[PDB]
Amino acid sequence: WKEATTTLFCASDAKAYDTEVHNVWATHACVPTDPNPQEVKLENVTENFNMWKNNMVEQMHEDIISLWDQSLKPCVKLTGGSVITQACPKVSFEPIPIHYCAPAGFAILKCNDKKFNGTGPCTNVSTVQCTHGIRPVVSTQLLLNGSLAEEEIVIRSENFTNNAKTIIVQLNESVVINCTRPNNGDIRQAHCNLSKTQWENTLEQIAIKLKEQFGNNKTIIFNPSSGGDPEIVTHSFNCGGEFFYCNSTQLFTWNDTGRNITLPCRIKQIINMWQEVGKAMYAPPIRGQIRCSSNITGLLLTRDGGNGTEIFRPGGGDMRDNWRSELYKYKVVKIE
Ligand SMILES: *[C@@H]1O[C@H](CO)[C@@H](O)[C@H](O)[C@H]1NC(C)=O
Ligand SMILES: *[C@@H]1O[C@H](CO)[C@@H](O)[C@H](O)[C@H]1NC(C)=O
Ligand SMILES: *[C@@H]1O[C@H](CO)[C@@H](O)[C@H](O)[C@H]1NC(C)=O
Ligand SMILES: *[C@@H]1O[C@H](CO)[C@@H](O)[C@H](O)[C@H]1NC(C)=O
Ligand SMILES: *[C@@H]1O[C@H](CO)[C@@H](O)[C@H](O)[C@H]1NC(C)=O
Ligand SMILES: *[C@@H]1O[C@H](CO)[C@@H](O)[C@H](O)[C@H]1NC(C)=O
Ligand SMILES: *[C@@H]1O[C@H](CO)[C@@H](O)[C@H](O)[C@H]1NC(C)=O
Ligand SMILES: *[C@@H]1O[C@H](CO)[C@@H](O)[C@H](O)[C@H]1NC(C)=O
Ligand SMILES: *[C@@H]1O[C@H](CO)[C@@H](O)[C@H](O)[C@H]1NC(C)=O
Repeated sequence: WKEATTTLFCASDAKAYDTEVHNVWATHACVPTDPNPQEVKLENVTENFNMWKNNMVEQMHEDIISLWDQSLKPCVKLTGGSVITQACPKVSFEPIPIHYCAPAGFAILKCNDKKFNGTGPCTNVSTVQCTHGIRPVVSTQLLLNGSLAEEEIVIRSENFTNNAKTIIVQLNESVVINCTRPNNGDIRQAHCNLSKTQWENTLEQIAIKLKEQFGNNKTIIFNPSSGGDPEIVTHSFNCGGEFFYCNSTQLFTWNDTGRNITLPCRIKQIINMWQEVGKAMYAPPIRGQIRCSSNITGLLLTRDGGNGTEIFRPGGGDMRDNWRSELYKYKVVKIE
């Protein structure tokens, strides 16, 4: 079998009666999943995997972009010199698991190694028809509603010596963060709550995996975002069709030397688009309480670099990194 680039088709459990945009897009661009997927483990076979050059990350990415271009209609969209204005009605926004599968003559390989670091060989390979349900969660600094690692915290980078490369952290235990726009004074003011002690344990367990990649003479320190667009400066995401911008300063101030962490949040109308370079405008925040509990299953940090003391700051920006943390243990091959 050889790795080829084909036209994938997505599968989903989308209800036709649900008017939530993901359920509507998936009842249009996807197919009903198979209740009994046949995963066949390959005997005595070792294959090469590369998550950093996977095509499925691309086709998924374009599908999410095409999804958003039909789902979240902005009032004003501004790209390089051109202006796009249209109706901007608020909708139901709750990401549904999207399964990706291979066409006829093709199959999907799956690495089952418990320590797989992203690139290299694999001794435990199987062949499934469709990938697992990947919730297309668009967020920064922290990954959400994703798939946890089976064993330990498997940090992954394209080049660890390269400080410009994003290290995608995959947790083995999740932390639940509850974000809330109180009903009520300020319709843009919101917040999020998570366990303070549960969070300091993650920063500690991660700082051990970081001493296994850069040396045990290193002192791991976590600092906030350096600068840039608020999308990567704060923990930006989308809860209830609203774009939250949670200041994660308290999340990224740590050293090895209350009980709840409350992140000050802000519902913003103007968004720096991730699909392409530009800006988008949406209607003012809706009425009532906007709230959704999420599971922090992964991270997106970076390294400063440039001796002894290693500083790590929250990253993000490229939503392909979001897909890779789910589409790493996979590849498309052509069966003869
Ligand atoms: C993968 O190989 C076998 C299952 O096929 C298993 O015994 C072994 O522990 C796995 N490898 C790792 C990384 O543990
Ligand atoms: C969870 O991760 C911790 C270290 O971060 C590890 O010690 C533990 O074995 C993991 N739990 C399981 C059951 O994978
Ligand atoms: C890894 O990153 C370093 C620093 O950017 C670079 O000099 C080196 O060429 C890279 N190594 C690889 C894998 O080519
Ligand atoms: C988050 O809300 C969940 C229910 O969704 C609850 O179990 C938990 O106590 C809340 N956590 C925090 C830190 O508020
Ligand atoms: C690094 O580890 C070696 C191991 O013996 C130790 O001698 C040395 O003091 C350490 N150096 C630093 C930079 O901490
Ligand atoms: C949020 O972070 C900003 C700087 O990024 C800081 O000035 C502010 O004090 C933080 N808010 C709170 C209440 O922690
Ligand atoms: C580092 O650790 C000390 C003691 O826990 C704490 O008071 C201080 O705020 C921390 N500051 C950093 C991140 O250097
Ligand atoms: C995670 O999933 C839950 C349940 O669908 C949802 O309420 C929440 O908004 C999701 N989080 C994000 C940021 O997509
Ligand atoms: C968090 O999400 C997982 C699967 O994504 C789900 O099983 C679980 O019920 C959710 N909440 C928690 C922390 O149990």
